Amino acid sequence: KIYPKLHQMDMDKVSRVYADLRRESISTGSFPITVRHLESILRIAESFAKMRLSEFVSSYDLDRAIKVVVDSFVDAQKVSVRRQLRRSFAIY
Amino acid sequence: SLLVKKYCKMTTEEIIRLCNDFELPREVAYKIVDEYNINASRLVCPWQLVCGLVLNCTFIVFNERRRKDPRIDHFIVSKMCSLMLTSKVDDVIECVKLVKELIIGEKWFRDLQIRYDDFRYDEIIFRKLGSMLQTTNILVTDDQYNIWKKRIEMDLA
Amino acid sequence: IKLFLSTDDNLSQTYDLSIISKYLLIASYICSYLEPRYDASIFSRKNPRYLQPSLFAIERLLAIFQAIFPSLMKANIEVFQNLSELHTLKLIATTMNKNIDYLSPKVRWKVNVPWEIIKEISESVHFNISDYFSD
Amino acid sequence: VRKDPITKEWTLEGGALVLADKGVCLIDEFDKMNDQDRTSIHEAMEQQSISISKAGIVTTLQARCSIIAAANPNGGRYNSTLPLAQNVSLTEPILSR
Repeated sequence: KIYPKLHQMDMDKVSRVYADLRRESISTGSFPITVRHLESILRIAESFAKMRLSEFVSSYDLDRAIKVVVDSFVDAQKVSVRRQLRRSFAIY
Repeated sequence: SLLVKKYCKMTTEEIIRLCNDFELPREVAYKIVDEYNINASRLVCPWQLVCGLVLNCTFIVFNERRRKDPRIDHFIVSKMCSLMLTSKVDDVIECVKLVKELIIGEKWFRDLQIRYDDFRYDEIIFRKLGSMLQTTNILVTDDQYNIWKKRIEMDLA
Repeated sequence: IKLFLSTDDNLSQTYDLSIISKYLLIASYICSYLEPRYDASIFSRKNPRYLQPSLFAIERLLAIFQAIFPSLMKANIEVFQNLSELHTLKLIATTMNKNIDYLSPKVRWKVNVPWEIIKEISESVHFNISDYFSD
Repeated sequence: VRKDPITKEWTLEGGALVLADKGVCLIDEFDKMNDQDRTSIHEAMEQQSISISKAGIVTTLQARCSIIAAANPNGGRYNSTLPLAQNVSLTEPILSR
């Protein structure tokens, strides 16, 4: 039944957070941070909305999505991970 | 309020608009462009650093009138308080003070100070060499304090 | 009984040394297994646990230090201060003589602390070390 | 798509990705499969479908279905904090997929 959507409000601020990730990743050297890595965020937030049955994304759900994606990325990386725990921490 | 509306790009065209409405000359305009290029890689919140650096450059590119006429000092913060759509003066003075501290040691600032010959060497020879008779920046320098005093006085009286 | 079962012939210390000293020591321990072949890999900006430690060289210690110090610090007066403190405590002694070490001639430095005090210093400083050793 | 030997008739048979459409395809032991499977799956993931233009047939099956994958790092476990890519024999394209 549910097919949630989004509002304009945070999508450019989450693109802002995406650019911040891009700077934390260029500080990491090589990295696969592409359009896929961003689109994943909303693709997860909409699932979270379905969980909540909202038909439109919510704040806390989008924060959950960004947390999951960013730390799933964090795990993939090298020793920098500890530095990364602070480096890309600006989100949390 | 535009200042509180962070997380916005000020591209080459946008930043050159932000520095052309106030008509800044060639060297300072291109340095604004390049320093926003740099500051994009190292921003935390864009609008604050942007307004701080532009106001701190404008306040010395035209000292031959600011020091000469205290009213244009209020005029600039009034025309950008409205251009940035700010709340009051307090936030803009926070901006200017802090950012000016954050740009007081950058080589571009020394170059802007030395190049135009308007008015630094006396401070570098007492900070690097380390005299006990340099100013500790807990006060405000008599020149900027003269600016503030005179401007707030002619605006009040 | 409470005595018959222990020698008690001893008359892991929380060493007085400080944070910068803790990190100095914990980094100077990193090439008791990590030859300079790998450090620039596992530490870049982008078992010999048993055997006697190999020899460091200065400015490698400073390298790994500046790496794993939690751009934050570049001053090096307290750093070398505590380095000399260490060398007076004979925790990182020099294979070479006792007087010319403080020049930069051929001179090697090596840790003289066993691994348990290393565990202690790591846990107390909350930095983890099990990573950099991999086999 | 094949020809059946007994009846000499062209058929085309839905694959796991096809048999799972509008659902979840669950695969495991990736690093324990041939690279050609890897290539075909990479193709399928990118187009989320399976086109086909083969001997006597032409169409485009749709394979929206998600993929869950249980892997196993090369050799044994996680070596160290070493990068995930180096830690697995899977290609960067399929990793980004």
